[PDB]
Amino acid sequence: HGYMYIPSSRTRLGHEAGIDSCPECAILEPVSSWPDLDAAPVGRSGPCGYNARDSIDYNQPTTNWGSDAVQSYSPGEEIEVQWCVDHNGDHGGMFTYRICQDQSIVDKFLDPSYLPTNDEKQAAEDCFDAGLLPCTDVSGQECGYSADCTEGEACWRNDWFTCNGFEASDRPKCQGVDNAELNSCYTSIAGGYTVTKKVKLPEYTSNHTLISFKWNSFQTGQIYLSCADIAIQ
Ligand SMILES: OC[C@H]1O[C@H](O[C@H]2[C@H](O)[C@@H](O)[C@@H](O)O[C@@H]2CO)[C@H](O)[C@@H](O)[C@@H]1O
Ligand SMILES: *[C@@H]1O[C@H](CO)[C@@H](O)[C@H](O)[C@H]1NC(C)=O
Ligand SMILES: [Zn+2]
Ligand SMILES: [Zn+2]
Ligand SMILES: [Zn+2]
Ligand SMILES: [Zn+2]
Ligand SMILES: [Zn+2]
Ligand SMILES: [Zn+2]
Ligand SMILES: [Zn+2]
Ligand SMILES: [Zn+2]
Repeated sequence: HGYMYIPSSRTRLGHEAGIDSCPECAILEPVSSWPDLDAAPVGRSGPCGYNARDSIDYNQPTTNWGSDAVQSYSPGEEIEVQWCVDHNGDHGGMFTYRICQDQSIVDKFLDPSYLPTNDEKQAAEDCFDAGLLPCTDVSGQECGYSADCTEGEACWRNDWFTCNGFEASDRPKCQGVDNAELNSCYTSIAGGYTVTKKVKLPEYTSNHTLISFKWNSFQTGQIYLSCADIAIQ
């Protein structure tokens, strides 16, 4: 249970606008989430997420999200990205952020009068995967391998970020990355913890595009997706 927090995702805005009672609940399941992190179809979840709790499809703007960029950045800027994990749903695993560099694809997700089909969601997901923002593009950022993976498996990749080990004595799981205080970010079930990293934005301009967060579980078959509206100018 988690969602993207900084920049402010559509899911965060759905919470703050009073629409989404459980932002951390928007989940892609059942799926195979491990060890192949990208094979599972995204279905109705798409790159922005679908929350079954209040029947919210974040792939479509509404009055409450998706209308405009929440934040503006520069091409190639190294930026803070943060997600929020619920205390009762800290799965460990691996996560990443992606930007699709095909504006015409993205445009179908920016139209309050249009809901992308599942096929359009998948074509967009493939563009996002091509646009993954590697951990290793940020000088000095330590980009390790998961304690839940072995070399030779499709999870053995340090373009994705990893949470800390599930079984670690000290600072386990995703909460252990920042070791922040409880309620450092909002979740509805048991309160949230921040999970913070840096990414290098692409050398690409847009007045309105998306960054999509993806978090895959290792111990259960579950993926969490969110997306934030951004500008790169
Ligand atoms: O407090 C009002 C809120 O209650 C329920 O949502 C809870 C949910 O039951 C918990 O599992 C967790 O997600 O916190 C939620 C927010 O309090 C109702 O389902 C919801 O409709 C209502 O707004
Ligand atoms: C953003 O919109 C302004 C006004 O139309 C325009 O001048 C500029 O080129 C646009 N930027 C991009 C990256 O398309
Ligand atoms: Zn969960
Ligand atoms: Zn709040
Ligand atoms: Zn794959
Ligand atoms: Zn600029
Ligand atoms: Zn605890
Ligand atoms: Zn295009
Ligand atoms: Zn294995
Ligand atoms: Zn086990």
